[PDB]
Amino acid sequence: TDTTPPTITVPSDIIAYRGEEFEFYFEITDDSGQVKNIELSTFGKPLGLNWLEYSEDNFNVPGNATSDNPLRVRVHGTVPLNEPIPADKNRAQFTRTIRAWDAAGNVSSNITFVIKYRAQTDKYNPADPTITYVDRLSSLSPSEKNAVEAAVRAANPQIPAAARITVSANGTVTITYPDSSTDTITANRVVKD
Amino acid sequence: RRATDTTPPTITVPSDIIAYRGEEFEFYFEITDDSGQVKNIELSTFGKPLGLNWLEYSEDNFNVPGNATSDNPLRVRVHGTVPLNEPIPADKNRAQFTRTIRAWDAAGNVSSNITFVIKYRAQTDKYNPADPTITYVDRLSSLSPSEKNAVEAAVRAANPQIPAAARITVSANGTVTITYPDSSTDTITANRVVKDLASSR
Ligand SMILES: CC(=O)N[C@@H]1[C@@H](O)[C@H](O[C@@H]2O[C@H](CO)[C@H](O)[C@H](O[C@]3(C(=O)O)C[C@H](O)[C@@H](NC(C)=O)[C@H]([C@H](O)[C@H](O)CO)O3)[C@H]2O)[C@@H](CO)O[C@H]1O
Ligand SMILES: [Ca+2]
Ligand SMILES: [Ca+2]
Ligand SMILES: [Ca+2]
Ligand SMILES: [Ca+2]
Ligand SMILES: [Ca+2]
Ligand SMILES: [Ca+2]
Ligand SMILES: [Ca+2]
Repeated sequence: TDTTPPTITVPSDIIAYRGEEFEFYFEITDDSGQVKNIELSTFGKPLGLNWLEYSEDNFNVPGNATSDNPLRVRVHGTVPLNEPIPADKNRAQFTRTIRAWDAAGNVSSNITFVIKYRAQTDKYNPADPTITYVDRLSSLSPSEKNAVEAAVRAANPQIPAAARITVSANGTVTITYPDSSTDTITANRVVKD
Repeated sequence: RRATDTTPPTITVPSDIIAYRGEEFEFYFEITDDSGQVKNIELSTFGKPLGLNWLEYSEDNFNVPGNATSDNPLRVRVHGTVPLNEPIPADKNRAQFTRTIRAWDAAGNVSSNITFVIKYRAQTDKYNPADPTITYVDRLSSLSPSEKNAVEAAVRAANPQIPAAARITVSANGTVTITYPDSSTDTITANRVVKDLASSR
């Protein structure tokens, strides 16, 4: 007779960037080999994360949750592009809980997991462009600005196509990501006389 | 038959030479001589130095018999690029250089200097941007980075004739600036560039 609830392993470093789909897995095991269902909540209260979704593939099937082959629950979602980021990054997160139960109805305690979220510039780190030679380092021409932007773009296919690259009069590059966070490339990585 | 050539060459000048800063241009002088041969030319400022180091011409076929007949005149190709930064005064018509040309035949006769005028203008005078296909945006007063990219691409697509070296910028409200290589500009007002997505869907 099964009187023992499932056990749940959560990922330690769920880090999501605004506006960009994330995914992670829960792993659930039960001594019976079978997990019936799970529930995501805020310590038992409503989850309150309508942009998060998880798959219920293979729920409630014998053998779906053994020590060797745990039930691997795919969770995905997109933190809103305009999600405010608190000044203290330790509060830029969502703390939530998961519980799970077996076919006998033994329910686990609430297990904590944390979704940290960050501005897109915390993900992206622009690579060096090929240097653009300019006539005046203090007053780039329109052609030179075009060349700088093209070189930054060619070096950074990994940056969203939707980010906008601007170039100031002295060759300083600003990259503005879709979520309005930014990176800067100092002119000395960009232009030479 | 007169014993000697005493008649200098005759030069025809182009009447409407118009150059845009930063863009190569060319024009032709046509020269004939009663002997059929023109030895060389001089471009000057009424006999003083030309003072236009960006003006060039080929001496191909100079001083060859038969190079300068009525049926087959000497065609002198003059070409160059007015500097990107050449100053254009408040009166755009003052943006011109009046210079002189003369030519020698092979008998020592040199024509008297005649004038020609190189007018030069800003590039925005040459280029007239077509309006882009409308970009639909969420906030007319604050375009997103992808909306500014989209506007720029639309302006670029609607204007293949504009130079690739022109830089297209987009303001917060979708006002477009096209800055040509010589830093002259054209503007497209926001109401011809962007429209609110919700109002229009
Ligand atoms: C008799 C004789 O040989 N005298 C010439 C004298 O005529 C000449 O003065 C120039 O004359 C021409 C007309 O034939 C023009 O009026 C010149 O003015 C301009 C020009 O068209 O070249 C006006 C123009 O606005 C100016 N451009 C700019 C950008 O400012 C130019 C410019 O000052 C010079 O051409 C660049 O050197 O001038 C007028 O000056 C003079 C020399 O030009 O030579 C005498 O012997
Ligand atoms: Ca159990
Ligand atoms: Ca399995
Ligand atoms: Ca960054
Ligand atoms: Ca980082
Ligand atoms: Ca651009
Ligand atoms: Ca002659
Ligand atoms: Ca124009």
